[PDB]
Amino acid sequence: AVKKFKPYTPSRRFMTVADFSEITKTEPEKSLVKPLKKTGGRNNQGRITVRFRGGGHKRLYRIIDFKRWDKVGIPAKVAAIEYDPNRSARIALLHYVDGEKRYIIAPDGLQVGQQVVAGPDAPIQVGNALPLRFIPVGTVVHAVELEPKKGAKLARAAGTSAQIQGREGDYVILRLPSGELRKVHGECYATVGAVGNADHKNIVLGKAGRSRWLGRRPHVRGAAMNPVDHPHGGGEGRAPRGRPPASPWGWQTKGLKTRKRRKPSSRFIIARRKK
Amino acid sequence: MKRTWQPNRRKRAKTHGFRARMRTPGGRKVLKRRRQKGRWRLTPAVRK
RNA sequence: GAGCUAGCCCUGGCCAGGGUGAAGCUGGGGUGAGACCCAGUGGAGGCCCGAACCGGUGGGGGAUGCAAACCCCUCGGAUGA
RNA sequence: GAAUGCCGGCAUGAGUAACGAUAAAGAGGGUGAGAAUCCCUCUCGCCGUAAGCCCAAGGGUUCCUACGCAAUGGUCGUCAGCGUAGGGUUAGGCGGGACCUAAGGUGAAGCCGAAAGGCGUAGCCGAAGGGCAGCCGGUUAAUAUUCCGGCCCUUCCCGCAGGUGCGAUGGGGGGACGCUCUAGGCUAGGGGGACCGGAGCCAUGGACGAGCCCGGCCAGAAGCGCAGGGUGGGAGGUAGGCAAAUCCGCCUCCCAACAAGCUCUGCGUGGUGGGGAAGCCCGGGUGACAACCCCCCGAAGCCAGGGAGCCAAGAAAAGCCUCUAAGCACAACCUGCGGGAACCCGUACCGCAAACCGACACAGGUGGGCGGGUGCAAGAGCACUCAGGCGCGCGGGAGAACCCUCGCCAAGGAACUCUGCAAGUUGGCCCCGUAACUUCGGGAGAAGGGGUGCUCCCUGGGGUGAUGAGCCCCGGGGAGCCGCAGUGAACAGGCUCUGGCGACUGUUUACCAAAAACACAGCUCUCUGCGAACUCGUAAGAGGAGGUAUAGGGAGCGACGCUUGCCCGGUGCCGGAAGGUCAAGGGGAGGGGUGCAAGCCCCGAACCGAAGCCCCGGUGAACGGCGGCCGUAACUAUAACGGUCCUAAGGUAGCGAAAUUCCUUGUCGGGUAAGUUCCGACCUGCACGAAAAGCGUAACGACCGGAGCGCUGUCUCGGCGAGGGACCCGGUGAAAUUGAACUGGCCGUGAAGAUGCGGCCUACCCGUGGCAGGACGAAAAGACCCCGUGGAGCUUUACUGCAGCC
RNA sequence: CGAUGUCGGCUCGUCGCAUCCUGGGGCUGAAGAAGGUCCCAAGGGUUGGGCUGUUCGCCCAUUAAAGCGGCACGCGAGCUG
RNA sequence: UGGGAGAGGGUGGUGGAAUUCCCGGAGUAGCGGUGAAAUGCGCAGAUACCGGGAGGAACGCCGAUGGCGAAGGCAGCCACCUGGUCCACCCGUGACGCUGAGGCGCGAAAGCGUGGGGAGCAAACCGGAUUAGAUACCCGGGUAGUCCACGCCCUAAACG
RNA sequence: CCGAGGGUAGGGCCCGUGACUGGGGCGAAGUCGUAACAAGGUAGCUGUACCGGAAGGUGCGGCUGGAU
Ligand SMILES: CC[C@H]1OC(=O)[C@H](C)[C@@H](O[C@H]2C[C@@](C)(OC)[C@@H](O)[C@H](C)O2)[C@H](C)[C@@H](O[C@@H]2O[C@H](C)C[C@H](N(C)C)[C@H]2O)[C@](C)(O)C[C@@H](C)CN(C)[C@H](C)[C@@H](O)[C@]1(C)O
Ligand SMILES: [Mg+2]
Ligand SMILES: [Mg+2]
Ligand SMILES: [Mg+2]
Ligand SMILES: [Mg+2]
Ligand SMILES: [Mg+2]
Ligand SMILES: [Mg+2]
Ligand SMILES: [Mg+2]
Ligand SMILES: [Mg+2]
Ligand SMILES: [Mg+2]
Ligand SMILES: [Mg+2]
Ligand SMILES: [Mg+2]
Ligand SMILES: [Mg+2]
Ligand SMILES: [Mg+2]
Ligand SMILES: [Mg+2]
Ligand SMILES: [Mg+2]
Ligand SMILES: [Mg+2]
Ligand SMILES: [Mg+2]
Ligand SMILES: [Mg+2]
Ligand SMILES: [Mg+2]
Ligand SMILES: [Mg+2]
Ligand SMILES: [Mg+2]
Ligand SMILES: [Mg+2]
Ligand SMILES: [Mg+2]
Ligand SMILES: [Mg+2]
Ligand SMILES: [Mg+2]
Ligand SMILES: [Mg+2]
Ligand SMILES: [Mg+2]
Ligand SMILES: [Mg+2]
Ligand SMILES: [Mg+2]
Ligand SMILES: [Mg+2]
Ligand SMILES: [Mg+2]
Ligand SMILES: [Mg+2]
Ligand SMILES: [Mg+2]
Ligand SMILES: [Mg+2]
Ligand SMILES: [Mg+2]
Ligand SMILES: [Mg+2]
Ligand SMILES: [Mg+2]
Ligand SMILES: [Mg+2]
Ligand SMILES: [Mg+2]
Ligand SMILES: [Mg+2]
Ligand SMILES: [Mg+2]
Ligand SMILES: [Mg+2]
Ligand SMILES: [Mg+2]
Ligand SMILES: [Mg+2]
Ligand SMILES: [Mg+2]
Ligand SMILES: [Mg+2]
Ligand SMILES: [Mg+2]
Ligand SMILES: [Mg+2]
Ligand SMILES: [Mg+2]
Ligand SMILES: [Mg+2]
Ligand SMILES: [Mg+2]
Ligand SMILES: [Mg+2]
Ligand SMILES: [Mg+2]
Ligand SMILES: [Mg+2]
Ligand SMILES: [Mg+2]
Ligand SMILES: [Mg+2]
Ligand SMILES: [Mg+2]
Ligand SMILES: [Mg+2]
Ligand SMILES: [Mg+2]
Ligand SMILES: [Mg+2]
Ligand SMILES: [Mg+2]
Ligand SMILES: [Mg+2]
Ligand SMILES: [Mg+2]
Ligand SMILES: [Mg+2]
Ligand SMILES: [Mg+2]
Ligand SMILES: [Mg+2]
Ligand SMILES: [Mg+2]
Ligand SMILES: [Mg+2]
Ligand SMILES: [Mg+2]
Ligand SMILES: [Mg+2]
Ligand SMILES: [Mg+2]
Ligand SMILES: [Mg+2]
Ligand SMILES: [Mg+2]
Ligand SMILES: [Mg+2]
Ligand SMILES: [Mg+2]
Ligand SMILES: [Mg+2]
Ligand SMILES: [Mg+2]
Ligand SMILES: [Mg+2]
Ligand SMILES: [Mg+2]
Ligand SMILES: [Mg+2]
Ligand SMILES: [Mg+2]
Ligand SMILES: [Mg+2]
Ligand SMILES: [Mg+2]
Ligand SMILES: [Mg+2]
Ligand SMILES: [Mg+2]
Ligand SMILES: [Mg+2]
Ligand SMILES: [Mg+2]
Ligand SMILES: [Mg+2]
Ligand SMILES: [Mg+2]
Ligand SMILES: [Mg+2]
Ligand SMILES: [Mg+2]
Ligand SMILES: [Mg+2]
Ligand SMILES: [Mg+2]
Ligand SMILES: [Mg+2]
Ligand SMILES: [Mg+2]
Ligand SMILES: [Mg+2]
Ligand SMILES: [Mg+2]
Ligand SMILES: [Mg+2]
Ligand SMILES: [Mg+2]
Ligand SMILES: [Mg+2]
Ligand SMILES: [Mg+2]
Ligand SMILES: [Mg+2]
Ligand SMILES: [Mg+2]
Ligand SMILES: [Mg+2]
Ligand SMILES: [Mg+2]
Ligand SMILES: [Mg+2]
Ligand SMILES: [Mg+2]
Ligand SMILES: [Mg+2]
Ligand SMILES: [Mg+2]
Ligand SMILES: [Mg+2]
Ligand SMILES: [Mg+2]
Ligand SMILES: [Mg+2]
Ligand SMILES: [Mg+2]
Ligand SMILES: [Mg+2]
Ligand SMILES: [Mg+2]
Ligand SMILES: [Mg+2]
Ligand SMILES: [Mg+2]
Ligand SMILES: [Mg+2]
Ligand SMILES: [Mg+2]
Ligand SMILES: [Mg+2]
Ligand SMILES: [Mg+2]
Ligand SMILES: [Mg+2]
Ligand SMILES: [Mg+2]
Ligand SMILES: [Mg+2]
Ligand SMILES: [Mg+2]
Ligand SMILES: [Mg+2]
Ligand SMILES: [Mg+2]
Ligand SMILES: [Mg+2]
Ligand SMILES: [Mg+2]
Ligand SMILES: [Mg+2]
Ligand SMILES: [Mg+2]
Ligand SMILES: [Mg+2]
Ligand SMILES: [Mg+2]
Ligand SMILES: [Mg+2]
Ligand SMILES: [Mg+2]
Ligand SMILES: [Mg+2]
Ligand SMILES: [Mg+2]
Ligand SMILES: [Mg+2]
Ligand SMILES: [Mg+2]
Ligand SMILES: [Mg+2]
Ligand SMILES: [Mg+2]
Ligand SMILES: [Mg+2]
Ligand SMILES: [Mg+2]
Ligand SMILES: [Mg+2]
Ligand SMILES: [Mg+2]
Ligand SMILES: [Mg+2]
Ligand SMILES: [Mg+2]
Ligand SMILES: [Mg+2]
Ligand SMILES: [Mg+2]
Ligand SMILES: [Mg+2]
Ligand SMILES: [Mg+2]
Ligand SMILES: [Mg+2]
Ligand SMILES: [Mg+2]
Ligand SMILES: [Mg+2]
Ligand SMILES: [Mg+2]
Ligand SMILES: [Mg+2]
Ligand SMILES: [Mg+2]
Ligand SMILES: [Mg+2]
Ligand SMILES: [Mg+2]
Ligand SMILES: [Mg+2]
Ligand SMILES: [Mg+2]
Ligand SMILES: [Mg+2]
Ligand SMILES: [Mg+2]
Ligand SMILES: [Mg+2]
Ligand SMILES: [Mg+2]
Ligand SMILES: [Mg+2]
Ligand SMILES: [Mg+2]
Ligand SMILES: [Mg+2]
Ligand SMILES: [Mg+2]
Ligand SMILES: [Mg+2]
Ligand SMILES: [Mg+2]
Ligand SMILES: [Mg+2]
Ligand SMILES: [Mg+2]
Ligand SMILES: [Mg+2]
Ligand SMILES: [Mg+2]
Ligand SMILES: [Mg+2]
Ligand SMILES: [Mg+2]
Ligand SMILES: [Mg+2]
Ligand SMILES: [Mg+2]
Ligand SMILES: [Mg+2]
Ligand SMILES: [Mg+2]
Ligand SMILES: [Mg+2]
Ligand SMILES: [Mg+2]
Ligand SMILES: [Mg+2]
Ligand SMILES: [Mg+2]
Ligand SMILES: [Mg+2]
Ligand SMILES: [Mg+2]
Ligand SMILES: [Mg+2]
Ligand SMILES: [Mg+2]
Ligand SMILES: [Mg+2]
Ligand SMILES: [Mg+2]
Ligand SMILES: [Mg+2]
Ligand SMILES: [Mg+2]
Ligand SMILES: [Mg+2]
Ligand SMILES: [Mg+2]
Ligand SMILES: [Mg+2]
Ligand SMILES: [Mg+2]
Ligand SMILES: [Mg+2]
Ligand SMILES: [Mg+2]
Ligand SMILES: [Mg+2]
Ligand SMILES: [Mg+2]
Ligand SMILES: [Mg+2]
Ligand SMILES: [Mg+2]
Ligand SMILES: [Mg+2]
Ligand SMILES: [Mg+2]
Ligand SMILES: [Mg+2]
Ligand SMILES: [Mg+2]
Ligand SMILES: [Mg+2]
Ligand SMILES: [Mg+2]
Ligand SMILES: [Mg+2]
Ligand SMILES: [Mg+2]
Ligand SMILES: [Mg+2]
Ligand SMILES: [Mg+2]
Ligand SMILES: [Mg+2]
Ligand SMILES: [Mg+2]
Ligand SMILES: [Mg+2]
Ligand SMILES: [Mg+2]
Ligand SMILES: [Mg+2]
Ligand SMILES: [Mg+2]
Ligand SMILES: [Mg+2]
Ligand SMILES: [Mg+2]
Ligand SMILES: [Mg+2]
Ligand SMILES: [Mg+2]
Ligand SMILES: [Mg+2]
Ligand SMILES: [Mg+2]
Ligand SMILES: [Mg+2]
Ligand SMILES: [Mg+2]
Ligand SMILES: [Mg+2]
Ligand SMILES: [Mg+2]
Ligand SMILES: [Mg+2]
Ligand SMILES: [Mg+2]
Ligand SMILES: [Mg+2]
Ligand SMILES: [Mg+2]
Ligand SMILES: [Mg+2]
Ligand SMILES: [Mg+2]
Ligand SMILES: [Mg+2]
Ligand SMILES: [Mg+2]
Ligand SMILES: [Mg+2]
Ligand SMILES: [Mg+2]
Ligand SMILES: [Mg+2]
Ligand SMILES: [Mg+2]
Ligand SMILES: [Mg+2]
Ligand SMILES: [Mg+2]
Ligand SMILES: [Mg+2]
Ligand SMILES: [Mg+2]
Ligand SMILES: [Mg+2]
Ligand SMILES: [Mg+2]
Ligand SMILES: [Mg+2]
Ligand SMILES: [Mg+2]
């Protein structure tokens, strides 16, 4: 559920907030946060390399466990579900019977109080992580690794998930969130379930100030610039594009495919994304 | 109205100072040239 | 050469007083249970009026200037991008 | 002798403009060669959320005293931020360093680059952030938390006593955090006192008084008191916190738990040390053996790391505490006490300014703290005023035109004008009241009106007391009084109706444009499977992102409502293992040079041979495009209908003389006495039209139109008055410009607009205040325009390259 | 072209006369009154509004009349813009 | 109290046939479609056949002139939660009843909003035919929609 | 004091009227086609939705008031 506002200001008419209902703890585990060094979009030369970034709210980075095969067999209790400003998913604090504490991204349906575990022998229940070859075909999973022991790479955003669709040799066939059909090694880990906070995509930002809180500086159209700035610059009064629509750098931006053609991973991608 | 010279000793020393010149091919050529011209000061004096 | 200016990064600081009165909560009403309604409480907001502060709308002055952009009157924002 | 030449000197304009805020001066006394200008006294005015006080930048002796006045000072000068000289800045506790990390910078290891160099985990550096021990008073011409005085405190070293498994750059805890709102209790600061202390005063009609005037505190170890912050205790298990661990984490059990306990801070008190007014008298003396008390108001400050709520989810590292490892356990550490030790740099003065940034003693710019009182609803607003500081470094007259800033105006009331430009009007608070429309918030301070002072009387609730008096905050009712007028001064919306554009708050051409432009939430297309795409870089490395398709990049459109048609022939993009074309390379029929020869060397056909292009499809919120002619209906007119040429296809819905309409002031209607504008219609749309979006839309706008009401010197149409200039006298004294000048009018002439030529007319010599018609007046080697085989920015299916990609 | 500032308005005029009015005339298809047309005449006079940047023009209400031209399409070291 | 029948409703699961698409094989000169045709698809290897996979929707036979519901309407199968109704006993209450303006709830399909999903079908649309013409009927394509969740809409030859 | 009413301001209801515009009825002597009544030459009707010179068409679902 997403929360609306009465229109007692022009911007509150449309503004919506997350309901934050799943959140049981309002402070991060101190041993698990580090400062997040804001960049402004500038690289190590001082140069803007990603436009329109900067000036968002201060954040601490919560250390997330994207491995979990780190601790095979050691169960843990779901102690809390917390807010994480560095991602759309919520995070879940785990208390291992080890006494070690860790964050994972909170799956849909996770319950504070329940227990989860990782390993080849783990039950097929929401919150547990297994190598891909031990999860039944048809199971929806998230936090999927792409290569063994390299870290969960796929299906990490709010409400996303991948589905297992078959097996073939050492690999298992996944349907990624994008709809792509891809081979992933069977030894890659995944966590059964879908990522939570699925209402994330129904948030209406509401005003320009809200993008600013998120670190998004105003984006300015090429058409509003001059020929020294952008292919769409200049013209007297308003102008149509007057050429194939292009980026600030001249490459075409309405259909031009851009994945590198001789890329080794193409052997493992069965079907390009649909839609 | 606010003008262009707003003196600041740390800024002066860190920007035009002797050590800043020495760290850099172009800066050592400034010192070499000013020495060759016989300048009395090779670098702005800043109080510290 | 970024001690002016533009953007960003780190760390500090500032914004008189007044006005409006969102959610929620409590009580009452209502119903099979509800929705909802009323009152109180509450104190939200690129909300309102207005100083500091930030501006520079219209007019007047100035025009070998007090000033290589100033002055008076008026005017915009003033918890926020 | 000329180059708007160059350097210098000196003229002209000219005793002219000006002398830098209109906060303001007058007199007496003194000094001196000289005094509007220096010192002193009295009077007057100005600032007082500052124009007063303190701190940080920056400045660098400008500070204090003596002696000076050539120059500097917009005049003067005896004076000075000026000249000469002498003096002046005192710290274990204030700030910085011998502590910590932030961005960033640097950088063992490592990586990269023709060279120079670029990067880079650790580490190091880096502060106005973290951490750390001093308060009050006195003293100097000039320093003071630094000297002195009183009362306090920190670290290091050594020793003594007691206690303990001591020991770290390693483990852990803590340090450690947002925004808005906010409780309790305090303090700062303030108001009052018929009480306490005090030199005195009785004026001019009254008052010897519960009179007037003045003051009535500051710091303070331990202890104690009030108020707060922080913190659960024990045992057992233990596989996690890259070794170890008794610590921390996890599990269980017992007790304690909104109590307490322990601990820490604030405030009060506190041995003790200080301070101490008006007035009088020559900074000091006196007041004075000063008194030093009660009531009230009360922070944004303190307790603090308090509490709640919210989403955008809010540094690090050390000090500190705890754990153990080597080790070492006669040590080491902890606690108490004692003695000793305790370095370097800054410290003057200015500091919203005459000492900083602006060439100037420049109406400009400059971060933090304190910033009293009364009244006005509040307040840091406004008026006055305290402490404190000033009167702005040319003056004296005069009383013209004109200019500036200001005040008022008969009758009219927008008739002004591009426009009510400007200026009036309105104006705070309380009460009554308030429309279309609406996204149900709003529109709204709609509009419109009523009240507002003072006196007496009665009374209501809150705060503090105590539950009462007193004080204080918010009120209420009745009866009266005065004036032209009661937010009596200062600060404080004119309003309404209706269109265009943009939804909205925001942003912008620093210094001619603030807008309808940019942005914006939101909508759609598209790219991207993660060593992502994309961006910067030769690279390494970075950003993206410590993110992962509910994500990230690119593009257009721009809240929201209802919508977004047809054309894929061309261009783009996407798909297509066929076919055609296709480079290097492969192949080697055949041919050539040379040699006596084996041989060496060269040319070279078929055939094989990628991307790209051709070709086949798809694709519009991709670039874009979206017809013409003839005929036809009981009068006319028109044409639902038919025919025909062309096209890739012929503009759908909606809107339309429009931010678009040439003809054009189209025509009709509305408003007006009169309407090229405005509003409403019509549709022959020169030349609207659907995300360079179409048509609407409440609310919003220093946007741009049109109308009305109110009110006015905008105007009829001008008048008077004020001050600052202008004018006269004393002081100081520029500027552009200038071929030289002994520089009149007409009609002619002249390179075609003559003071300068001809004819004629007119005219004694020289100034001062004024006005601008001429000197084709000044300024700027015309921006327009052209020319130059001049330049530069920008575009593209111009040429030719390059990067990048294939 | 080493610069001769431009429309329109305002202000301030002055001139020409091919005269709009007022004065004097002849002819008339001049009864009168009112006109028409031409001649003489430049002394003075020649309104206020709505629209539009406008000049011009149209219109409202008046008038004896609501003249037309020149003066760098008079006049920006006079103003406006 | 004791029994019954039933596509009554709601939720979670789950099975098979078929269609379409994708991959592998095998194969070649057409397939498709109609009254007859053409557009279309097919030597860039279609149709027909075999194997594998994905995905959505609807449930063949049973099935009836049947059953249930107040109406709309409900059909594979399993479970859970839940409504109405019939019978037998004649045991309990003692007229507690009938109707019902307003009210409230439910209400096929289409349609709307926000998400998802999308095989087949198919308004709009494009093309081929038919025809005097053919903005149709028929044929080849084709987007909303049809499906799920939640919220609206409240209509009907909502009929016996 | 109250007070006829006058004045200022803002609302509500009704009537008349208005450039232009929407459809309706009647007229009939026209133009276009032929949607319905027969299986009306695509059974009809229907709610809704989208479309078309027009009657209408199509989709989805419903009714028989459908011939054979
Ligand atoms: C406001 C102060 C300024 O003074 C002005 O603005 C004047 C009103 C300006 O005038 C303004 C306003 C305006 C309307 O003047 C007519 C405009 O056209 C010009 C460009 O500038 C002048 C008349 C222009 O001089 C005009 O240059 C035109 C191109 C041609 C014209 N011709 C008539 C010869 C000539 O007078 C000029 C070129 O600006 C002057 C030039 C010599 C020097 N300027 C550079 C100076 C520094 C000015 O900035 C200034 C003194 O500070
Ligand atoms: Mg909302
Ligand atoms: Mg709300
Ligand atoms: Mg709500
Ligand atoms: Mg709004
Ligand atoms: Mg919420
Ligand atoms: Mg949540
Ligand atoms: Mg939730
Ligand atoms: Mg926090
Ligand atoms: Mg990080
Ligand atoms: Mg980072
Ligand atoms: Mg760096
Ligand atoms: Mg760098
Ligand atoms: Mg970018
Ligand atoms: Mg950026
Ligand atoms: Mg989160
Ligand atoms: Mg969310
Ligand atoms: Mg959104
Ligand atoms: Mg953010
Ligand atoms: Mg964006
Ligand atoms: Mg933009
Ligand atoms: Mg532009
Ligand atoms: Mg550039
Ligand atoms: Mg370019
Ligand atoms: Mg370009
Ligand atoms: Mg362009
Ligand atoms: Mg253009
Ligand atoms: Mg343009
Ligand atoms: Mg433009
Ligand atoms: Mg254009
Ligand atoms: Mg443009
Ligand atoms: Mg634009
Ligand atoms: Mg263009
Ligand atoms: Mg375009
Ligand atoms: Mg083009
Ligand atoms: Mg891979
Ligand atoms: Mg500065
Ligand atoms: Mg300096
Ligand atoms: Mg400095
Ligand atoms: Mg500094
Ligand atoms: Mg600096
Ligand atoms: Mg230096
Ligand atoms: Mg020098
Ligand atoms: Mg020397
Ligand atoms: Mg130097
Ligand atoms: Mg540099
Ligand atoms: Mg700077
Ligand atoms: Mg900070
Ligand atoms: Mg503020
Ligand atoms: Mg309230
Ligand atoms: Mg609450
Ligand atoms: Mg605001
Ligand atoms: Mg406001
Ligand atoms: Mg201004
Ligand atoms: Mg004004
Ligand atoms: Mg004025
Ligand atoms: Mg100027
Ligand atoms: Mg000013
Ligand atoms: Mg001013
Ligand atoms: Mg104002
Ligand atoms: Mg305001
Ligand atoms: Mg405010
Ligand atoms: Mg704001
Ligand atoms: Mg010569
Ligand atoms: Mg010269
Ligand atoms: Mg000269
Ligand atoms: Mg010269
Ligand atoms: Mg010279
Ligand atoms: Mg001379
Ligand atoms: Mg002169
Ligand atoms: Mg002069
Ligand atoms: Mg001057
Ligand atoms: Mg003044
Ligand atoms: Mg003197
Ligand atoms: Mg003198
Ligand atoms: Mg004096
Ligand atoms: Mg200096
Ligand atoms: Mg001193
Ligand atoms: Mg002197
Ligand atoms: Mg002198
Ligand atoms: Mg001097
Ligand atoms: Mg001076
Ligand atoms: Mg002397
Ligand atoms: Mg001086
Ligand atoms: Mg001395
Ligand atoms: Mg000391
Ligand atoms: Mg030392
Ligand atoms: Mg520090
Ligand atoms: Mg102290
Ligand atoms: Mg001293
Ligand atoms: Mg932290
Ligand atoms: Mg901090
Ligand atoms: Mg804030
Ligand atoms: Mg007080
Ligand atoms: Mg207390
Ligand atoms: Mg253990
Ligand atoms: Mg004393
Ligand atoms: Mg004494
Ligand atoms: Mg405050
Ligand atoms: Mg959020
Ligand atoms: Mg760090
Ligand atoms: Mg040992
Ligand atoms: Mg101990
Ligand atoms: Mg030392
Ligand atoms: Mg020193
Ligand atoms: Mg000092
Ligand atoms: Mg100032
Ligand atoms: Mg100086
Ligand atoms: Mg200057
Ligand atoms: Mg300068
Ligand atoms: Mg001065
Ligand atoms: Mg100054
Ligand atoms: Mg004070
Ligand atoms: Mg007031
Ligand atoms: Mg007030
Ligand atoms: Mg004010
Ligand atoms: Mg006072
Ligand atoms: Mg003065
Ligand atoms: Mg005079
Ligand atoms: Mg008057
Ligand atoms: Mg009027
Ligand atoms: Mg009037
Ligand atoms: Mg106007
Ligand atoms: Mg007022
Ligand atoms: Mg109204
Ligand atoms: Mg409303
Ligand atoms: Mg609102
Ligand atoms: Mg009012
Ligand atoms: Mg209004
Ligand atoms: Mg009185
Ligand atoms: Mg008065
Ligand atoms: Mg005043
Ligand atoms: Mg106001
Ligand atoms: Mg209105
Ligand atoms: Mg218009
Ligand atoms: Mg609009
Ligand atoms: Mg706007
Ligand atoms: Mg705009
Ligand atoms: Mg809008
Ligand atoms: Mg918008
Ligand atoms: Mg906006
Ligand atoms: Mg604002
Ligand atoms: Mg500008
Ligand atoms: Mg400019
Ligand atoms: Mg400029
Ligand atoms: Mg400039
Ligand atoms: Mg500029
Ligand atoms: Mg301006
Ligand atoms: Mg501007
Ligand atoms: Mg503005
Ligand atoms: Mg915009
Ligand atoms: Mg939109
Ligand atoms: Mg690059
Ligand atoms: Mg890297
Ligand atoms: Mg990265
Ligand atoms: Mg990163
Ligand atoms: Mg990402
Ligand atoms: Mg925009
Ligand atoms: Mg609407
Ligand atoms: Mg069309
Ligand atoms: Mg096309
Ligand atoms: Mg194409
Ligand atoms: Mg093209
Ligand atoms: Mg031979
Ligand atoms: Mg579309
Ligand atoms: Mg084309
Ligand atoms: Mg286009
Ligand atoms: Mg006819
Ligand atoms: Mg057209
Ligand atoms: Mg039209
Ligand atoms: Mg229009
Ligand atoms: Mg047009
Ligand atoms: Mg034209
Ligand atoms: Mg026109
Ligand atoms: Mg026109
Ligand atoms: Mg007209
Ligand atoms: Mg107009
Ligand atoms: Mg106009
Ligand atoms: Mg027409
Ligand atoms: Mg565009
Ligand atoms: Mg446009
Ligand atoms: Mg609007
Ligand atoms: Mg505006
Ligand atoms: Mg006047
Ligand atoms: Mg007067
Ligand atoms: Mg006067
Ligand atoms: Mg005067
Ligand atoms: Mg005067
Ligand atoms: Mg005289
Ligand atoms: Mg001469
Ligand atoms: Mg001439
Ligand atoms: Mg001449
Ligand atoms: Mg002549
Ligand atoms: Mg002459
Ligand atoms: Mg001569
Ligand atoms: Mg001669
Ligand atoms: Mg002569
Ligand atoms: Mg003469
Ligand atoms: Mg003379
Ligand atoms: Mg003249
Ligand atoms: Mg002149
Ligand atoms: Mg002359
Ligand atoms: Mg002249
Ligand atoms: Mg001239
Ligand atoms: Mg030149
Ligand atoms: Mg030239
Ligand atoms: Mg030129
Ligand atoms: Mg020039
Ligand atoms: Mg030319
Ligand atoms: Mg040429
Ligand atoms: Mg030539
Ligand atoms: Mg040339
Ligand atoms: Mg060029
Ligand atoms: Mg590329
Ligand atoms: Mg010229
Ligand atoms: Mg010249
Ligand atoms: Mg010139
Ligand atoms: Mg007659
Ligand atoms: Mg005659
Ligand atoms: Mg005359
Ligand atoms: Mg005359
Ligand atoms: Mg005209
Ligand atoms: Mg006309
Ligand atoms: Mg008459
Ligand atoms: Mg007459
Ligand atoms: Mg003329
Ligand atoms: Mg002419
Ligand atoms: Mg002309
Ligand atoms: Mg002129
Ligand atoms: Mg001018
Ligand atoms: Mg003019
Ligand atoms: Mg002239
Ligand atoms: Mg004008
Ligand atoms: Mg073949
Ligand atoms: Mg059957
Ligand atoms: Mg019985
Ligand atoms: Mg329904
Ligand atoms: Mg539907
Ligand atoms: Mg036809
Ligand atoms: Mg549709
Ligand atoms: Mg749709
Ligand atoms: Mg039936
Ligand atoms: Mg009356
Ligand atoms: Mg028929
Ligand atoms: Mg039929
Ligand atoms: Mg139609
Ligand atoms: Mg038609
Ligand atoms: Mg159809
Ligand atoms: Mg039915
Ligand atoms: Mg029948």
